[PDB]
Amino acid sequence: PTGTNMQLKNVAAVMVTASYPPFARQGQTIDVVVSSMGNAKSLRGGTLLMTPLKGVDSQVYALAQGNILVGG
Amino acid sequence: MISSLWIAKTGLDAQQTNMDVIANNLANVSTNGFKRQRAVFEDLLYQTIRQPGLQIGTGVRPVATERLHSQGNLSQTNNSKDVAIKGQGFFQVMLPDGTSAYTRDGSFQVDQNGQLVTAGGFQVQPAITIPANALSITIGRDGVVSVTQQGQAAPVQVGQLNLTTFMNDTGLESIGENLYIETQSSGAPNESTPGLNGAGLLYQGYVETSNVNVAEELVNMIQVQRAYEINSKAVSTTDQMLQKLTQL
Amino acid sequence: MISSLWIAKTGLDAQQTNMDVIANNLANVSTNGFKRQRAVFEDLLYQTIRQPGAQSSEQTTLPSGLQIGTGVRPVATERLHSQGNLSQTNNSKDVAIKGQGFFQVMLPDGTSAYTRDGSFQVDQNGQLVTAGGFQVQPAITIPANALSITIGRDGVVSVTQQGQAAPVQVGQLNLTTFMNDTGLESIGENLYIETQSSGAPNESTPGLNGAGLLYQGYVETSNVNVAEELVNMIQVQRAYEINSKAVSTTDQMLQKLTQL
Amino acid sequence: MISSLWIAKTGLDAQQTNMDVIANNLANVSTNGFKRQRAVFEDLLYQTIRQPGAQSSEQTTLPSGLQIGTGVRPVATERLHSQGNLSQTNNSKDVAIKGQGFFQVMLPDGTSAYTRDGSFQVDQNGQLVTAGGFQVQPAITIPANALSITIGRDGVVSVTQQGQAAPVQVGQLNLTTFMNDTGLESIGENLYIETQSSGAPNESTPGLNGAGLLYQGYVETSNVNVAEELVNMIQVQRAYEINSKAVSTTDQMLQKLTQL
Amino acid sequence: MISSLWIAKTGLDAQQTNMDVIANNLANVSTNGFKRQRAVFEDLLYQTIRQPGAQSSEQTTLPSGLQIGTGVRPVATERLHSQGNLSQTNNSKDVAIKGQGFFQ
Amino acid sequence: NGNIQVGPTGQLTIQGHPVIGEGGPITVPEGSEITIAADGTISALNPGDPPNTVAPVGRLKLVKAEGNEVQRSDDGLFRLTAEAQAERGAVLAADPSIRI
Repeated sequence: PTGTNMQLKNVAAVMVTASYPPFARQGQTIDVVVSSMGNAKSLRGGTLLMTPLKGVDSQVYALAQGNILVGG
Repeated sequence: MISSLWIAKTGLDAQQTNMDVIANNLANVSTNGFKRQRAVFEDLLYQTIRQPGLQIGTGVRPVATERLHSQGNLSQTNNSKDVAIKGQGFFQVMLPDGTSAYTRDGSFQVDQNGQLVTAGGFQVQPAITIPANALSITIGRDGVVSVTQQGQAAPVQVGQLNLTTFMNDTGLESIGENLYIETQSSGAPNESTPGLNGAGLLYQGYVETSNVNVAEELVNMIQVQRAYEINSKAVSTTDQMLQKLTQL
Repeated sequence: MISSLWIAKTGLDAQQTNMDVIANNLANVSTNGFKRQRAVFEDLLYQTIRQPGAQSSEQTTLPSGLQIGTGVRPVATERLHSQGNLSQTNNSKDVAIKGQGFFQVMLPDGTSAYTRDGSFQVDQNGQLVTAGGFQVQPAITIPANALSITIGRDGVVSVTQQGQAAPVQVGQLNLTTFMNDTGLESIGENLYIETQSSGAPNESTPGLNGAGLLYQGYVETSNVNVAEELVNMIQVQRAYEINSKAVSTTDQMLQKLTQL
Repeated sequence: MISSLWIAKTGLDAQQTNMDVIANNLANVSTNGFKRQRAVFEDLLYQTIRQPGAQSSEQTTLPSGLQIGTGVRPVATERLHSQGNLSQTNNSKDVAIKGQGFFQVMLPDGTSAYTRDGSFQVDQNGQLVTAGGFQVQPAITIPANALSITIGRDGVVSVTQQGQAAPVQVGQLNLTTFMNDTGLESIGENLYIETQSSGAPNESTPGLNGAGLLYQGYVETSNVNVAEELVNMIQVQRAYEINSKAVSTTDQMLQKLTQL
Repeated sequence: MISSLWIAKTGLDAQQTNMDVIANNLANVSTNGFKRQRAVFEDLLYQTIRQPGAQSSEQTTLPSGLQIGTGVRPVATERLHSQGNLSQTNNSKDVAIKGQGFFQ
Repeated sequence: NGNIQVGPTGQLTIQGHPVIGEGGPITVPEGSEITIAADGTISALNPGDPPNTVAPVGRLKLVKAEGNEVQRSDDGLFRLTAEAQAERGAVLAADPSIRI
């Protein structure tokens, strides 16, 4: 429902950045960097949900989802 | 050390808290839409002594004050901008930082660019924009704010004054200036039109006075003073007993 | 030094402020174009101590925890801008307002003030001024040999000279209306000035989109209701009694602690 | 903190409840179709201590042991449903009930309340409504060009049109009667809502089964007898003073206990 | 501070309103085409300390509980539109209405 | 000693010793108001935020041990005796019946 209070603690909004390599072909995999965006304490053992990586032209060039590795 | 000084001290502090509650109730006897407070005292932990059965107390501690949400009396302001609530309901008012508080003081004003605001200047949800050339502002029983203009023989509908109802009215946090914010003990602010779903009605030209009864406060002051004297006497007796002990 | 004494002191000060407002309202009964004032109070802060809604136990929460309140403090004094009852003084220069407008005058400093009182006179130079000598905008000039001054419902000031069957128009009295009428700053002398909370002064003709109608020979008396003031005086006296009793009770308690 | 003080507290508060009942009766003297209220009080708890009837000395019982009682609590306020004096106002729309009936009114939220005030008005659509804008049931609609409205004592409503020498019946005004008229819950605005202690609404036309007869041009004034209210003032004041005296005596006793 | 005080305060305002209505009616005795006013009052709030009809026990019900009331409020001030007595001024420009019409 | 003090980093220490909760040493969000509960539940409120965001961050570990099962160490803190250590383990299980 539109009018409701959700107060989550296990979810963080993040920005994912990656490099599109030369001569990249569909189906190949690349590394991504996940950075928190607002008042999150940690991203220790989180899992990145399906994220479309846009280019400068605002077109989806990659789809990101995986487990984050934080140093510790 | 181990004695009765702390028992008596915890007792005095309780009488001090009760007197503070009474003084707060009496000082706000002129505020519009004020609910009186009552402090609840409920004793501390007990120490059990085992025989080869008995339990000694430790004192008393204030737990939680309850605000009495009964419908206060209405008084007259002949001001067309003031509305009182008949029943259970809260006006929603937007604070400058962005979070919405809830008030029952129905003394409102129109600010420099239209807009209905509380006495402190905070804007009142749902936002109303009163036209400049308004001749008379009429707020209906069901929260319809209609405005009459010169010439047109029919009033113009401007806005609806919705009431926010909480299932537990006592758990709201009193932030200070006649405003309450919702809390985990008073969750789910239910917005409704006045008159349906348990919401109260609106009387225009009346303001809801405070709920503070006077006789209760005065006799409670008498009781607090005398109990404070009793606890002071107990403190003095413990002091004399310890003085006699130390002189050995 | 003790909390209850500060709370009761704040209560006493608030009741004294209420009595001051009542006395000011009663002192201006005979003032024309006066609006009675009413003060509104708020409570002051709230000591947190135990945050309500906290987890009382792993599965339960504290309902309405321990909040200790401070005293009271006055928010603001709002005027009651309502048409004061009219009175016939049978004077060609007294003007009363039937609606919601104000007259504009110029202070000696050059700024513009607004007054609802319509007791007007004429100076030695022939301009229409108020009782304090301030020149009423828009500066209606009355000529030397006037026989009668007629001010109509729409604000036209006409002078009938000798031997002329037609009246000579010598000005046009307009009224200024504000979005927030209670937000004006009263400087005394029956004068209100514009603030940023009183919107902007909208000039209008007396009879148009919401300016009031001007009545000649009438004065708008104050709207002070005196029986209400007597009842409120009784109420204020009793409240001051009770607050003083709270102060005295706190005084008696601290005495026993001193004796300890 | 001490028993006598709690007992005296119930006393003061209950004489105040009386005082509130008296003040409410007085404030509604001019209200049409108002019924005066009277409060009933009962004894509070009675501490057993020595049990009356317990056998002492094997063959002798103990009569009237220590039944130390607590204060007083008001049972309930009951309305005196008696016929108020009829006042003639010479209006086609004022209807007065002379027996024991109630008019039925529909609240816009869907439910129906019951009112005895007979000052009726006509909305812009021609319906017979209450002065608060609530639409009477059944539903009397009045034609546009009505010359005279006649409400009979049987509750029939007739309208005299132009060009028609015979009145046309446009409705039938019924009266609602209850098993217990004191059990209706007063919601203000001269309106009663049905509760489970007031039985169920019994519809009856005026003149049969007991419903009263409807008079046109008359209003049922309030039944408040005011000299009784003044005498009740004098008691509600003396009893409150005496209870405060008891409070003061207990206060002095506690003070001397503390001071030693 | 005391509820009885507020109830009396309202009652005083209501009676002052009645007095003002009477004074205004008397002030307009000689005016032509006047309709005298009349004020209507209604019950204010009703404090339900004990609910009338509350189920005190599984068998007994409390009749007519503690309904402590507040003061009074004037519903409105309605004008009595009735035909006033006609008087002959004997001027050609003076007109009177016999029914329930209005000049525009 | 129940005189619990917060740090600028937000950890709970008693006499300089961090307090032990169910997740180990208790770390509380920095600059928050704390309300310990009857069962040791710690509720943290961020100043400025509405009271709707009061969310628990941990639970104090409260254990029950009679005087026969505890001996005082040289730093003022009690610890289980060797017998009691072998009887109830090196790490005591928190008792849910303890009120605070």
